[PDB]
Amino acid sequence: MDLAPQMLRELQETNAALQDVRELLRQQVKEITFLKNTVMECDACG
Amino acid sequence: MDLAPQMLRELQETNAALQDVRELLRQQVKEITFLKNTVMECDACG
Amino acid sequence: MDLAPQMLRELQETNAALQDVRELLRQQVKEITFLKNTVMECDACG
Amino acid sequence: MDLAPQMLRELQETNAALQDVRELLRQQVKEITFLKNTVMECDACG
Amino acid sequence: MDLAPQMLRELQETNAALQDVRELLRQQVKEITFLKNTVMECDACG
Ligand SMILES: [Cl-]
Repeated sequence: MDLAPQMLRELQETNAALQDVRELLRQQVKEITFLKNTVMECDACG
Repeated sequence: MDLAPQMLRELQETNAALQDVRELLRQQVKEITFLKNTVMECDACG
Repeated sequence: MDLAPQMLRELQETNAALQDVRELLRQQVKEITFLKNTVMECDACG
Repeated sequence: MDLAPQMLRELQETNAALQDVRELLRQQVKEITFLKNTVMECDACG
Repeated sequence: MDLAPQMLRELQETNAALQDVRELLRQQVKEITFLKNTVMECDACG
């Protein structure tokens, strides 16, 4: 009653924030996999 | 009257995102664990 | 249909998902700390 | 019902926390990228 | 009369959980940054 539109707005914000977190992690996972491969192929390692 | 339908939609969307986040983190820890093991076996380190 | 109960269900699913996220992060921190300590003892390093 | 005010307060805290998380992840992606770029120009690797 | 008390409970638990995740992420950034420098001063890199 009356603040319901306020609650919905906060829900949309959380949703947007999660979208970001998600693109951030997909970017992170790709960099981490890059690191992995590279150390995996490091001469000095044997 | 109420915005239940809209709030539920946002909620469903949040959950879908979270499910992808949990899957991304699961994969990330795996890669990190693979990286860890590699380094431990890295000849130049000891 | 009255949507209250469905909303409550999504929230509980959010919580479950977040409890998984916390445990993943928790394990993740432990692996990266281990990796760090490992690199600190990498003889080819400094 | 009479719990709405407090529900909004919890929803707002969630968003504030989420923004912190987003901010920390963005910096994080930055540090991992620097790490990556360092492995690349690391004479003893590839 | 409603499901609010139960809804409030879930919301409160989401927040408690996010608190841990941001705390965990804060600790992780710190480890990573340290790893970053350590690698930055690794003799074997050139
Ligand atoms: Cl992370």
